[PDB]
Amino acid sequence: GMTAFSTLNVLPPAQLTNLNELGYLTMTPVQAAALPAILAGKDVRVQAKTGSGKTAAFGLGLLQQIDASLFQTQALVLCPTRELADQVAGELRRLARFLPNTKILTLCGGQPFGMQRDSLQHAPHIIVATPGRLLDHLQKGTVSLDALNTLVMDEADRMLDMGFSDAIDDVIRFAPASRQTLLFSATWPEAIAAISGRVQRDPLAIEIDSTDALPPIEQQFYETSSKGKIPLLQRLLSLHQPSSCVVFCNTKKDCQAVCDALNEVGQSALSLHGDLEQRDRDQTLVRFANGSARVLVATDVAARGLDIKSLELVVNFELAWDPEVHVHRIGRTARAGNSGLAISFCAPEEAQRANIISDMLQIKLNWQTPPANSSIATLEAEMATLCIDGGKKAKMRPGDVLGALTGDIGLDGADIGKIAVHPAHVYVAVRQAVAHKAWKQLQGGKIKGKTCRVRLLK
Amino acid sequence: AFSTLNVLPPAQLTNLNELGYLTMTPVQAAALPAILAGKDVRVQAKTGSGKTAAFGLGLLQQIDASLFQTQALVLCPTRELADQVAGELRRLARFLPNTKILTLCGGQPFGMQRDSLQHAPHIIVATPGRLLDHLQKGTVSLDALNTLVMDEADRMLDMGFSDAIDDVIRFAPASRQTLLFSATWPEAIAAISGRVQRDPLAIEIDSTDALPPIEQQFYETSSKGKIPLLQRLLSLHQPSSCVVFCNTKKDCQAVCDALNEVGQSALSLHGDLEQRDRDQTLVRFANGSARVLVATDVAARGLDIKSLELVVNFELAWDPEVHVHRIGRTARAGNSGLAISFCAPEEAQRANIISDMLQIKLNWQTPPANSSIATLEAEMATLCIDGGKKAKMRPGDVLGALTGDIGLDGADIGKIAVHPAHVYVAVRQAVAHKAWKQLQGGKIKGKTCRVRLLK
RNA sequence: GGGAAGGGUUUCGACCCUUCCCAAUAUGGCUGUUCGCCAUUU
RNA sequence: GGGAAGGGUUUCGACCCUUCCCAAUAUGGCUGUUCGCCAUUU
Ligand SMILES: Nc1ncnc2c1ncn2[C@@H]1O[C@H](COP(=O)(O)OP(=O)(O)O)[C@@H](O)[C@H]1O
Ligand SMILES: Nc1ncnc2c1ncn2[C@@H]1O[C@H](COP(=O)(O)OP(=O)(O)O)[C@@H](O)[C@H]1O
Ligand code: BEF
Ligand code: BEF
Ligand SMILES: [Mg+2]
Ligand SMILES: [Mg+2]
Repeated sequence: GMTAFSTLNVLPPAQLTNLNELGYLTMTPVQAAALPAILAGKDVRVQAKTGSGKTAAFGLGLLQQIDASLFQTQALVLCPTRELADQVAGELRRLARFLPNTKILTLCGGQPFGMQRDSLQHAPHIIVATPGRLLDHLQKGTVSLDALNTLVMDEADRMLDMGFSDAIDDVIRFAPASRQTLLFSATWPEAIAAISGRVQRDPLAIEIDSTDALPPIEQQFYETSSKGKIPLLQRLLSLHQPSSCVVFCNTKKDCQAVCDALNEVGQSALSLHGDLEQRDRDQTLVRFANGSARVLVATDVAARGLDIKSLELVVNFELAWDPEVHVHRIGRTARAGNSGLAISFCAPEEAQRANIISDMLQIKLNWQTPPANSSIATLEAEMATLCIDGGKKAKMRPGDVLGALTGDIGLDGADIGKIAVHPAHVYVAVRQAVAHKAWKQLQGGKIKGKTCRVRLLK
Repeated sequence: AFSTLNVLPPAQLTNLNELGYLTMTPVQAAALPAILAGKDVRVQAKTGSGKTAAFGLGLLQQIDASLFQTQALVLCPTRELADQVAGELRRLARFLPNTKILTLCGGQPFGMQRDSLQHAPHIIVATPGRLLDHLQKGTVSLDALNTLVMDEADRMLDMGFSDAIDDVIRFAPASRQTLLFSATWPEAIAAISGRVQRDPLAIEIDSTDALPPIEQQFYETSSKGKIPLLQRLLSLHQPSSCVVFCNTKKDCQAVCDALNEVGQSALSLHGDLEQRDRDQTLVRFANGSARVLVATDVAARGLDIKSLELVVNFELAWDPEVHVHRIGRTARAGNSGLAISFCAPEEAQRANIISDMLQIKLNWQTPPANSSIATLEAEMATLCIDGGKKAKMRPGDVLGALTGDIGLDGADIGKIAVHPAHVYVAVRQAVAHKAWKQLQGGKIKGKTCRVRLLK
């Protein structure tokens, strides 16, 4: 049943070694079924489950035709959100370790335009982007989509909907028709699939898992009202006591209100919506990833594509407008063979929305009884996050950040979480008790023989 | 008088009085009204009669100090002439605050040009080589060009610069004003001149043989005896400023080496030296750090050296226009000058072509039966202080630093020239090393600067 | 560029504009006895 | 790019290229116990 990456017999041995080191020991169904047709040059439209590895699936076929000696853009990837753009760019950077000096650049809003322009002079090999800033660079004349080879659209059903299709049509004009086009998504409405064929030539359709074929996700539904949702959420949080929970809302107002309620209650919760600053969005995502926050209250911005390692619980505070969005947001848990729980709240006005979800997945809604009134148990964050002014621009790697952590300041390697290396900064998770001591001792410390400013993400 | 035509702003009229431009020269008074009216002009005038200011004054009335896009372009045959014209234009544009005038020419690194070119300058003085490179790489956008000036157009329009000038015009919009200035105009080039102009008005102030008060003497000598004759004549005239022109670069360097071997303090300017060396040599010779400057035809056009005493045609130029240009380096701005020319038996042809062009009988001189060879010591040396415009070095800064803080008074300090990356200052030879070694501290505008004796 | 402060669009994304504050060996302008003063930009 | 040493074109200009230093949160690539390796460009 298993299929190794060498069965494609077209990847270089360096790429096989890289995949073996990165932990890609066996191909997932999407990769095994789509890669040979992709790297043969076919325009492809691929559907797969949530968390089955479509990102690396198109990234391998993207990298296979990248001339590193050219130093010109020959691969473009389009994402619907900025955080997913960063994540896809990072996964592609890790995959592109068999090609030295492979410059991949991220173009999305929030970031400074001048820095992107100054970095865009040394033309990058691959560009992961959102249509907004990419359309700006194409109009001002900084991105050259001329020697372009592959154009990938991740979560393509969202990129071709009524909202993004106009910006996408504006973008594809700067791209040549003599290109390969890959359209990857987890859900494909037939009304969207019919229109999809306007950016591909004789596309190969690859539906791998059926519409109701989902990863191991147990679902529970609680019947409640609009006012009773917040106390019910607090009760369910104090009942299960999870470590990784994402609460999805339908508006930014509801999102921020639920976050404030869970915080005043005493349960560790951060907020991720489109009204905060992009710095706040990036740092909130980082903090929630490294366990500096128990709950992440987020709108549909964090519903597609995001890969939060070992997410335990998803809570539909309000059912999404479309059932595809429901599938995407419950797919945040049970990623890469894992399992998970997705509990959805249902007010009287949304009982119909839960029925299309029932008919689309062929599942019987496991309506659960709400818990009894109890005093709420607080959910504390296991650790905190330190932000160090450094990043890739300052040539800082996880090895030296960990070295400075267990070197002169004298801490323990077991009290250190994930070290994320961002372009301008580097974030490091440190257990709650040791966090403040580490921050105080690092302000007067030296990393790579240089004193660096550090801030405890309070 | 500059009170006429009622086009110049009141600030510029007061500015001209500050810079010493009291009266209008013939070329200026006859050309400016047609220039700042929008007409394309082709002007011929005396060497050293003010053509630079003539085209620069019209090249500043039609500039928008608010629009930070390019608006003018001047083309020169050499890099030093480009620097000179840029400095002249900056000195004129003191009435328009925050007026950026850039210099695009070879020898300079591409990086400073690329970085300073993102903030588009109002005027660009350039050589066709680097300007074309910037136009191809897409760093200069001539779409908003109002006026295009070509100084010494007969050299810019000959067969050597024909393809380059055409490729540069290719990037320029046709709807533009065009000014073509020169001292000499060969009729064959004047016929073709109309290809970059719209119904051009020809303004020939001075005739082709109407020269400034330059006295010319011709000496009969063999090829071997040229260098001894030069060493004897330099000792005999004992000049303060002398420029010796040669026909090849190796002849130039050899003549310079011989003049140094007889201890007559000569510097060299030719196309095989580093551009840093060329610029520093021109600076040193200008401020009086050398008595003799041996140069090829690179220094034959445009260069304005204040009160040049003597010109020496070691070899007669291949073309008569080049001869007129290289002898016009003396007797500028109403002064007089002397131009001695050696004529070997192999050069009698060109001496007649010259005599036909100027319509004068050649004064063939007889040297003394024998004269010794005296030395020629330079009156002062030059110090190069790092900084320039990066540190926003001002002449007042260098002057106030050299006085008191080191010891020497203002009488021992010569010409101060502020360049982009450095600043050069002339100091008497006696107080030269004392100044250098007391300047090693670094009391130069609160920032210690590396100073060096150019030697 | 880095901090603040707002609007516009807005189911959600992706976006579109406004004001101060400092940083800049980011660029330029200023009288020939210096250590400074103004204008654009990142 | 800051310093150098040259070659080619070579009537003269305007130009083209190479070798050694040096150093750049200039543009990126590289090992979860830090003070580094190398690919461009300036
Ligand atoms: N072949 C594989 N073996 C093991 N892990 C994989 C493999 N492919 C992908 N992964 C990991 O599983 C997760 C899949 O994330 P993702 O690619 O976004 O799934 P999808 O794109 O389908 O939503 C990532 O953490 C990825 O690194
Ligand atoms: N109206 C004027 N009055 C006095 N001096 C002038 C005037 N115009 C120009 N000059 C000076 O006389 C010299 C002429 O330089 P230049 O204009 O290049 O002569 P030309 O262009 O004819 O070869 C320069 O030093 C210039 O500053
Ligand atoms: F389908 Be996964 F969320 F990229
Ligand atoms: F035309 Be002049 F000699 F600069
Ligand atoms: Mg994905
Ligand atoms: Mg002139």
